[PDB]
Amino acid sequence: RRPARCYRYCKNKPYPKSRFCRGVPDAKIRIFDLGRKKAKVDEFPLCGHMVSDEYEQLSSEALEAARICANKYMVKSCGKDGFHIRVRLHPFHVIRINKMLSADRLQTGMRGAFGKPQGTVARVHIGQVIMSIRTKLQNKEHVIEALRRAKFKFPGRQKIHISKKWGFTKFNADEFEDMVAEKRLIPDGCGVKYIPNRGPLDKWRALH
Amino acid sequence: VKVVKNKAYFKRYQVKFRRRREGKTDYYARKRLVIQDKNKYNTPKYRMIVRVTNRDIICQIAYARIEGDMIVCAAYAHELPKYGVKVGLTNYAAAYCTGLLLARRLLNRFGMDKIYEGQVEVTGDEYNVESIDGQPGAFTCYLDAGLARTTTGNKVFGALKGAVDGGLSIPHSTKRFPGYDSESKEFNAEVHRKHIMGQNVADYMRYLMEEDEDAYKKQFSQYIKNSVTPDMMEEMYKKAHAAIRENPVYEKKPKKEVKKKRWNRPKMSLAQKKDRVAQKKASFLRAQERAAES
Amino acid sequence: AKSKNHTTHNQSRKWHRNGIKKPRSQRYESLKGVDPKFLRNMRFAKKHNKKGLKKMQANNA
Amino acid sequence: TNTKGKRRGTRYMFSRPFRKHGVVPLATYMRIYKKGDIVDIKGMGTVQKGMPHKCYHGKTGRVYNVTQHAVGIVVNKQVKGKILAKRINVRIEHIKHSKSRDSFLKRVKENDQKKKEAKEKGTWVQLKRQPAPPREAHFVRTNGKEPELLEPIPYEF
Amino acid sequence: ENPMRELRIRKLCLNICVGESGDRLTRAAKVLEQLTGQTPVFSKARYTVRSFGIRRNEKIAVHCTVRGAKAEEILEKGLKVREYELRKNNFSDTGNFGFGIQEHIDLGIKYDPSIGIYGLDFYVVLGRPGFSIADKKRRTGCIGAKHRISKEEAMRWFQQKYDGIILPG
RNA sequence: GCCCGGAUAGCUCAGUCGGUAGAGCAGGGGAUUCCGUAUCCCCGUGUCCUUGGUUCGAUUCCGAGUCCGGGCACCA
RNA sequence: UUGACUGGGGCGGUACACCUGUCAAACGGUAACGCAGGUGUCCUAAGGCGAGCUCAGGGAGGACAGAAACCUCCCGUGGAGCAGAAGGGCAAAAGCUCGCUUGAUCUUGAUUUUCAGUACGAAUACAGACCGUGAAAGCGGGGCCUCACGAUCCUUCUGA
RNA sequence: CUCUCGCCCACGCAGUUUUAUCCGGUAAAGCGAAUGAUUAGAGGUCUUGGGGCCGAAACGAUCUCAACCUAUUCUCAAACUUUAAAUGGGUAAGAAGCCCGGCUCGCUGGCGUGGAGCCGGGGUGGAAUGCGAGUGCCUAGUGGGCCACUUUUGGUAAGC
RNA sequence: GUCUACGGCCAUACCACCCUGAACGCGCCCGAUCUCGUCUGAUCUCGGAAGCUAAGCAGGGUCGGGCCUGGUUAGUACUUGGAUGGGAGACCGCCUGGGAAUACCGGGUGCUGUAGGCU
Ligand SMILES: [Mg+2]
Ligand SMILES: [Mg+2]
Ligand SMILES: [Mg+2]
Ligand SMILES: [Mg+2]
Ligand SMILES: [Mg+2]
Ligand SMILES: [Mg+2]
Ligand SMILES: [Mg+2]
Ligand SMILES: [Mg+2]
Repeated sequence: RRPARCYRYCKNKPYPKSRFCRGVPDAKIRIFDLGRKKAKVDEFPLCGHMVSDEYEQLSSEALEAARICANKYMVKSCGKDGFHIRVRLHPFHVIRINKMLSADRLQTGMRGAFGKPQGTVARVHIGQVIMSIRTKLQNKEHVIEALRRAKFKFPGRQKIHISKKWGFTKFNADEFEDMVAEKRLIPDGCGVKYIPNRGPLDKWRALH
Repeated sequence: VKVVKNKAYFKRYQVKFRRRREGKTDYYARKRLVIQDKNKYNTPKYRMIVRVTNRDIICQIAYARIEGDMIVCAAYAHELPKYGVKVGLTNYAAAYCTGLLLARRLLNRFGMDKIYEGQVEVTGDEYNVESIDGQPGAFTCYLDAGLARTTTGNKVFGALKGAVDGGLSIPHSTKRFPGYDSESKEFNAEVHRKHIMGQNVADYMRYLMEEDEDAYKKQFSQYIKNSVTPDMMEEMYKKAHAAIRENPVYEKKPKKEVKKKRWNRPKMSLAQKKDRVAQKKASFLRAQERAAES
Repeated sequence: AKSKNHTTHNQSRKWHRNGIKKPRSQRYESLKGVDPKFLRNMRFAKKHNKKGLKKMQANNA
Repeated sequence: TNTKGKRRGTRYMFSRPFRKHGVVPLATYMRIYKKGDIVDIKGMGTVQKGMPHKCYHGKTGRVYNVTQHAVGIVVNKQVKGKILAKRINVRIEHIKHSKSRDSFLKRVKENDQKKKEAKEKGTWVQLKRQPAPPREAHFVRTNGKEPELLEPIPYEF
Repeated sequence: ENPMRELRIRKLCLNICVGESGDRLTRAAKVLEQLTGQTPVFSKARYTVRSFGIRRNEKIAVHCTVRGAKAEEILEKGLKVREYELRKNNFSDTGNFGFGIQEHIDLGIKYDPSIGIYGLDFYVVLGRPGFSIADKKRRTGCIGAKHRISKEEAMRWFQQKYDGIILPG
C-alpha cells in the first residue's frame, strides 16, 4: 500500500465503483455511526463538526483511523452511549495502481499503463464536514478534544466548528424548541420531520 | 404494506393528447389521411368524415388547416325526417340517404348542380364518376371511417355510395359493400340494392309477423307509431332519394328565442376557499375543547 | 521512432492568413438538382411564353 | 481511431427532450415551405428517414427545392479553411420556419408605411435605428426620506 | 330504490389444467364440451421450467367462457356439489369469485374409464350494467369508484341469490 | 516476488443437479468363530476459510479479504 | 523473398478496414498499446402492406398447484420487446398474433457521409416503369436508425 | 488581369460589437425527481425465517429480531439526469429588396385553384466601427517541431 | 350557460375521491333475422327505443398529488478577460463582465378553430 502522499489532490475525474470498474476491493470503513444511534432528538442538543480547509482526497482507510480514535476518547469521557458520532463522507472514488515489475525490465515500460483498482478515497471539498458528534451541552469541551485528536490522522488542514443547529437536524437551535412546541416539527427517532401546513387537512386533524 | 404504483409516476407521466385520451382519434391514420404533399403548398385535401352514433349518422366534409379543421358542408340524420324517412335513422338506408344529402349539398354550394348527376336510379353496382372535358373538374375526396372496424356491410360504406351516386369522386372498391362474397370473389349488386332500399329490415318485419307477434311489438314499436309496413318501405326510400336531389340547401331556424343563462356552478374564489379552511379549523377545535371536557 | 499523431495547432492562423470566405451567392443560381417533374414543366412554360404571349400582352402593356 | 460513422455524437441531440415523446404533432406537417424560405435545421429522433447529419443540426439555410416529403436546403458548412454552400435534402419534420428575418420583415412594413406617413406631412423622422445611447441627464428624487446606509457584514461559518 | 345498478353473472370461465399435452389433454376437451356444449380453446405454456414437464408452446390446458343464462345454469350445478357453502376468502378484492371442484363425475358427467377424472376451476365474474365501457373500442373509459363492486358487496349477493353460507371459519 | 487452482468430519477425497452433507482409513460397539485373523454391520466426527450479494432456497453461484500449493521470467 | 504499428527491438497484442457510449473542455472537429464493449454474420421473413391486440412487473382470487404450470379481475409511461454491441427511438406502436404478398425487381441523374471535398461502402430526396397491400388516404425499391464490407487486369454468366 | 474611389450618400468586405432569432447538455446543480451506488434511525403490519408464553392441543390468547411498506436522513456518478450558466455556433440587419397589373404551363387540380416562370410598371435615407476590392495562372520550400498560461488523458511522479 | 362531430396547442388539460347535471345530444341500454366476427352477439358488425342518469361524459369541490408560473435560495455556486496577486503546495482573494439549480414559500389549474344543436 502506497503512501497517501501519492493518492491525494483530486487529479482524475471521479472513477466510481460501477459496472465498468468491477475489480475494486472493499473500503475499510463499513459502519459509519458508533455512538448511541437509537437516541431521540431532544437528548443531545449540540453537535460539533470537523470541516475541511482544502480540496483533497481523504482515503477510506484514514476515515477508519479517525472514527476509532474519536470513539475511544468519548467512551473514555462521555461513557458508552453518551454521544453519537457520524462519519459523514463516504468513499466512492477508486484510485488505481500501475503495479510495475509484475528488479527487472520484464513486464512493460509504460506500455499498458492503465492501472488496476487499488483502493478507495473520498473526494472532499472546501468547507464540507467530515465527522460530527452530538452530545449533551455539558460535554462541550469533549466535542473539540475528540475532533482534535482525529485530525492528526487526516492529511492537510481541518478546523473544528460547533454548529448553530440543533444536533443533526437542519434547524437552528435557538428557535428549535419554539418550533417543535406547537406544530411545525415532529420527532421521529434521531431526526426531525418538518411538517408543512399545505397538505390534506385530515393529517392536520391527526395532529391536535 | 404492499405496493406503490404511483408516487413519482406522475412526476414523469407524459399524457398522450387531448384527443387520444378521449378516444376519438388515433393520429396514425390521421397523419396519412390529412396532410398534403409539400409541393402542392395550398391545395386542400378533402375528406368524408362519416360517424355513426347511437340514434344518428353524421357525414361531414372537412380539410386540414393549422388552426383546426375547416368543414365545408355537413349532413345529419335528425335532418332526415324533413324529406320523408321519419324513423330508423341508423340503418344502411339512412346511411345511404345521408351520403346523397351530403353530396347534393356540396355540389349545390359549389355550383356543380346540372353536370355530375351521378346515378339517379339505384342499381347498387359500382359506379365511378368521370370528370368532363371543358366543365369544372370533379370533387375528389377520401373517406375516413375513423375508429370503426371496416369489414363488409359496415354502414360507413353506406354513406360512401350515397356520396358516389351524388357525383363525388372517391377512390374505393366494391370489396367492402354488402353483397360481396368472402370465400368466393364475386360481388352481387342485386343483394346490395336490396340492402340499400331497406328490405333486409322489411324481411325481418315479415319474420316477426309470422313467427312471434309479441316481439314485433317490442322491437319496431316506432314503426307502429305512425304507420310503417314492410311493403311500403322500398317505395318510401325512393321518394327520399328523389326529394334530397331537388332540395339540399338546409335552411336554418330563426333560433333566437331565449335569453337564459345559469345551469352549473362557477369556480369559487380564492378568498372564499381560503376562509372555508379556517371555518373548518375552527369547527374542529370546538369539538375537542367543549365536547371532551363537559 | 515514435512521432506525433495529430494536431490542429497553427491551423487556425493559417486559415485566416487568406481569410475564410463566403462564396458570394450570386443572383440567378443554377437549377442543379431541382426535382425533374417540376423542371420539365418549367421549360414547357418557357417555350410558349416566348411564342403565344406577345400579341395579347403588348396591348395590355 | 475515432469511428467516422454517421449518427455518432448524438446521444442527446437526436433525442426527444423530456416528456415530449410519442407521435409528433400535426401542425409540423401543415407548414408551407416555398422557394427562398429561410429554415433552420433541428433533427428529431422519432422520424428516421430524412435526418440530415450532425453537421447541420442547429444551422439555418434556404429552400431551393420542394418535394413531396422533404425540402432541399442550401446551408453554409465550415470545412477547414473555407466555407462551402452544401445542398442537403431534409425531410419536413426536422426543419421549421426560422424567425430570424421576421424582425426585418416587420420593419420593412412599419418603415414604408411610416416613410410615406411623413412624406405627406413634411418631417424628418430618421427611421434608421441607433444602438443604446448614453443615458439622459435626468433628475432623481429622494423625497422626504434619507439614503439607507449599508455596511459590509462580518464573517461567520 | 336502486335502479339499474345491480349485479349479474357477467361471464363464467372454466378450465382444466392438465400437466401435459397429448392423449390426456385431447379428452379433457371432451369433458368441458360435455358440460357447456361449445368447443374449448387450448391454452399453451409460455414458461419452460422442466420441473413440471412443461414446455414452451406446448398445449397444456382447455378453457371456455360461458355467458348468459347458460352461465348460471352451469353455476347452479357446481354449487350444489359444494353444497352452497363457500369460504370467505374465495372472494377477490374486485368482487368476483370462484371455487373449483374435484372429480367432474359429481356434476352431471357420467364416468367412462377411457377418459378418467379431471378437476375443474369454476370462476365467476360479476357485473353491473355499464361495465362494458372498459372493453369498448371507441371511447374506452374507467368505471368510476361507486359503480365497481367489492368483496364485501358480492358476499351479500351470494346470500341474496343462491342464498348461500359464507362459512368464514 | 508476479499470477493459477484450492480451503469439507479425528484425517484424506469426491462432488455440494441453485434443493443432500457422501466414499475410504483411525476410534467405539456389536455380528462371525472352538478361540482367533481377516470380514460384515452400526453409531459418531462437518464455523463445508470469514463477509456481502444473488430466488418458499447457497457450503454449492457471483466477488472482497485472508490462508496454501503450482509459476508469467529475453537480447544487450 | 522474410510485412507494419510499437514509450528501443523481440515475444505479446492489433490501437492495420469498421460500428456504439466516454474521453471531448454544451455547434462541428480532436490524440495515446486511453477506458467499456462490438463486427467479417443472421433473416422468404426477422422484407412489404393492412387488421386486431398490449408489454415487463405486482396485487387479489381459483381442484391438485408449491417462488415458477394455466384461468380471471384490477393496477401498470414503456421498468418489456424490437436477431445479435451499445446509444437513440417507438404504445389503437417501430412490439404480439393473423391475412395477403415479393419494391430484397427495372432505369437515369442529383444530393449526403468519409473527404483531397477523389473512390468504394452505406444513405437521402426524386423521377420514369412494372407491381404488392389496403375500403381508401397511402405506404413500400430490403431489415426502426447508427456497422456488417472490396479497384485495374483476368475469368464466368446474362442482355440486344 | 478585372474594376472602385480623383471634386443630400460606399458597390463591396470583416479572426469585432450591437439588435432580433434559433442551436447545444459543459461547469454548476439534483438525487425527500427516473437509472445506478449508499448510511442511519422512526412509524404501520400481510407474511414467512425463530423463540419467551397460557398447553396433551388450538391463525382462542400475549411478545421480539427480521422482512415488506410509508414518511424521513447522510453521501455520490467520465461512460447517470429533471433543471442548467458563462464562453461559443448558424442566420437576418434591403433595390438580387418591396408592391401592382398582365401572359405562359404538357405540373397541380371543385374553382379564373395552387405554384413556378415571364413581361411591363411604381417609389432607395434603411445598426455601430473599420477597410479599396474581385479573379485567374504558374509555383518553390515544408510534410522530425518544441514551449508557456488556461482546460484536460495515461502516470506515484518526471526537464514524462 | 353548455354540448355534438371534427380539430389545433398537447397535463393550468393528468391522477385519486366526493357532490351536482334542466333541454337537446352523447351514452349506458334491448335484441341476432340479415351484413359480419367470435371458444363466448363480451368485443367487433348489424335491428331498435322498453327503461336509466347508476356509470362514462360535463361542471364544481380537496389547507389534495403532480403540472404551470413566481419569489426565496443569491449576486451564492460557476464562468469571460487581467495581474512580477497570495501560498511550499492544494487551492485562494481581487480586477473587468456574465450569472444559475434544489429544498422553503406564493399564485393558477385548460385555452381555442370550423360546422351543427339546445337553453
Ligand atoms: Mg350466428
Ligand atoms: Mg358467420
Ligand atoms: Mg349486446
Ligand atoms: Mg351520468
Ligand atoms: Mg352521480
Ligand atoms: Mg375536481
Ligand atoms: Mg395540489
Ligand atoms: Mg477569469
